[PDB]
Amino acid sequence: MRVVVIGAGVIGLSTALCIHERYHSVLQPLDIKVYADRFTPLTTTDVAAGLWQPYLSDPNNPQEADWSQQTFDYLLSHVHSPNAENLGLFLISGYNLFHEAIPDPSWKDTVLGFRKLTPRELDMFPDYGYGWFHTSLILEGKNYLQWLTERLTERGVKFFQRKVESFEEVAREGADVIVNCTGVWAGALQRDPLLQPGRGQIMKVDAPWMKHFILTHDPERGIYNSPYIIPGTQTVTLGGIFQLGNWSELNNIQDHNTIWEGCCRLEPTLKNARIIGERTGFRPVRPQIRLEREQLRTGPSNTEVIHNYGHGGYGLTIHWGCALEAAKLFGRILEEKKLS
Amino acid sequence: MRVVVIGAGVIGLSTALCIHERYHSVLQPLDIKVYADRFTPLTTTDVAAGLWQPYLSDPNNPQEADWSQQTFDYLLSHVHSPNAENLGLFLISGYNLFHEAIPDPSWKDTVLGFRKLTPRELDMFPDYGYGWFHTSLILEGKNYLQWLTERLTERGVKFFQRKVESFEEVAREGADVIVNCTGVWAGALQRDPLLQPGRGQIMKVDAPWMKHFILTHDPERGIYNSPYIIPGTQTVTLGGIFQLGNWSELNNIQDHNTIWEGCCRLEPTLKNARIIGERTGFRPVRPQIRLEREQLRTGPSNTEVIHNYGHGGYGLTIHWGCALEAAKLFGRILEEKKLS
Ligand SMILES: Cc1cc2nc3c(=O)[nH]c(=O)nc-3n(C[C@H](O)[C@H](O)[C@H](O)COP(=O)(O)OP(=O)(O)OC[C@H]3O[C@@H](n4cnc5c(N)ncnc54)[C@H](O)[C@@H]3O)c2cc1C
Ligand SMILES: Cc1cc2nc3c(=O)[nH]c(=O)nc-3n(C[C@H](O)[C@H](O)[C@H](O)COP(=O)(O)OP(=O)(O)OC[C@H]3O[C@@H](n4cnc5c(N)ncnc54)[C@H](O)[C@@H]3O)c2cc1C
Repeated sequence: MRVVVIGAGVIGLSTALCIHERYHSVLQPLDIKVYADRFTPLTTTDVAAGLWQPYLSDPNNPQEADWSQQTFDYLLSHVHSPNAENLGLFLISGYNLFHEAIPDPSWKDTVLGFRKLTPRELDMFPDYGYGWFHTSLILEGKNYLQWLTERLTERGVKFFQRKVESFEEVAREGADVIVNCTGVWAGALQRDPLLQPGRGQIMKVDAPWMKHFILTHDPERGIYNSPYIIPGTQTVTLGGIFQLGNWSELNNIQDHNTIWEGCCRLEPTLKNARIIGERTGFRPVRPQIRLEREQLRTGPSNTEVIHNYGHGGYGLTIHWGCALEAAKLFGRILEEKKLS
Repeated sequence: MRVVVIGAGVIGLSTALCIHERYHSVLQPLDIKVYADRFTPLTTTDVAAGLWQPYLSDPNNPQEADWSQQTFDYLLSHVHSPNAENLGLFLISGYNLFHEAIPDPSWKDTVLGFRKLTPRELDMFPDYGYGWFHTSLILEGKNYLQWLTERLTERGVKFFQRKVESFEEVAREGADVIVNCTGVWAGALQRDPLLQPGRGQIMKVDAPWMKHFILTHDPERGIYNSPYIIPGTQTVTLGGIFQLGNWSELNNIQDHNTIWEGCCRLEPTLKNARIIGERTGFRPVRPQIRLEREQLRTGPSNTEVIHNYGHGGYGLTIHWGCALEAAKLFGRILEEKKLS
């Protein structure tokens, strides 16, 4: 069975690894290749801080809540492992701040120690009257892509740098199954008017006294259009930009100033922090993830496709449950191939 | 009024600064000098990680609970200030772990967000069945001594390196008031059989993914004779040694191995952490702090003394309330000097 995974961000690499681990067998070996136009450190996944946190609103597809919890439980089970440093995986606590009262999120029982903030805690944040505290996990995107890449490479998965122009192009080279993990660019291989870029910009700063994340919200202005601060292993991410429809892969000074001034109002100690770097990326925004099989006609043959794209601002948070779901769909293909 | 403060750890410098700020006036200037045998980075204060946390047991003198709370409230009021980075001051959350249930500490309402740990949190710690989570503050000892030293120096307080052999020696040089802030060595200037060294040893390690403190307890073996892990700004402190009566200022390999093996059992990710440094210091253990006035006969004159020593494993935690108390005692001296 020749499988091609298109895409080498967290979704494509985790899906490739899950297909291999579940379905590369002694009596049915797979040949798996990854085709991608960009690899680490140059994907969207590489821009993400990697905090596990779904959106505040309930997902349109309720299975996505399961996939996020599966990812959390999976990662939590390994956070105290000696492997965790190579994954970029660690525990972190922090604040979610609101102007006024809001209902609890659906994921409040997935994270550890979820509670409302107390009055004395809220006194630390002059602009916010309500919020949460909990403990979650960070899975840093660059690190984890590097780790996934090493695991794939040691299992014989080969990687090729190319921009694919069509599913037919890949089918003509002999793929029996294509897994489409192309993030925000999926529309170029098959039009999808529900998929749009949600452009974000972040700054990385040296602020090693910051031991908590701090996410603020202004839901009417949209998720992530409010300051956020997320300590990583080496540096702290500052952000708070979400611009639907904007395809400019270029840091801009207006968004720089929005991020800096908003995060320094939130946390005045950041005025002393050295700015290390700045990045832009495109969240693959869709009303729900597209995670589903399709049969495509590709010249003289049909080809099986699994789509796995549209993970918005939560691709690291949900990737493992999606990758397991994609591998289940792959097993349905194999079961049907026996019954030819 | 000529004042000599003996001692340049956190107690002596904070007391000197509080006396200056409260009682150096236009119509009554003070001349304040600090005499010390060791200055930063070579004091006990420099060895301390600086987590605000009193002992678990209630203090013999209940005023000490007030002094600790005053210190916490003072520091918390400045933690989001642009001055905080120069003090070495930041917020941190973390765990206190026990084998079995224990009553809540008296300071549970001083810290932020105090709660019992949940079952799923306790599942992360195989050896512990009970514990707490809260948010506290770190005030790093070296940094804060440097900061106190700059504040004193800009106010004209002069520092002299010397070992003082007696209070009479200092009185003969013309001191009207001596403030005795000599930590564990106070017994050399006036015998105090209740004051003893509580020797500790720590290791500093590069583990920047550690965002929480983790303190374990085995109360029958004594406070701090159980593993602890405390992230600082740059490095993580590992410890867990408290040896009453031991005056050896020398890191030893047996205590090294106790610390390392106990902290790596607590947190297996530390097995990958690079060891940076190792230090020994002496906690000034006393059944209560000695914070009180004495009149001493010093040859032809009497001299006023304020004692401020005996702060055990909590000198950073309590220092500001003690320093304010010492300055109140200093004001009683001035009031009596008017009534000569
Ligand atoms: C500023 C920002 C912060 C974020 N923070 C977080 C966070 O803290 N937590 C969280 O859960 N998520 C976060 N996210 C979201 C997360 O980054 C995305 O959901 C996730 O990276 C999407 O992964 P992906 O693999 O689908 O896409 P990508 O990482 O973009 O990978 C897509 C791959 O497809 C390839 N490709 C596309 N089209 C073609 C083609 N035609 N031919 C060949 N290759 C092709 C690309 O080259 C690339 O290899 C953040 C995103 C942004 C922008
Ligand atoms: C391993 C360890 C970890 C700790 N962690 C923490 C923590 O996280 N939080 C917390 O609250 N506390 C902590 N502590 C406790 C804290 O370090 C002490 O309580 C505090 O430093 C005592 O301060 P001090 O100024 O009295 O003593 P010191 O810092 O020892 O200063 C005493 C001064 O007196 C001088 N001196 C003494 N005798 C003479 C003399 N005859 N002539 C001249 N000078 C003299 C010395 O040279 C020195 O300048 C820790 C202590 C240890 C050992």
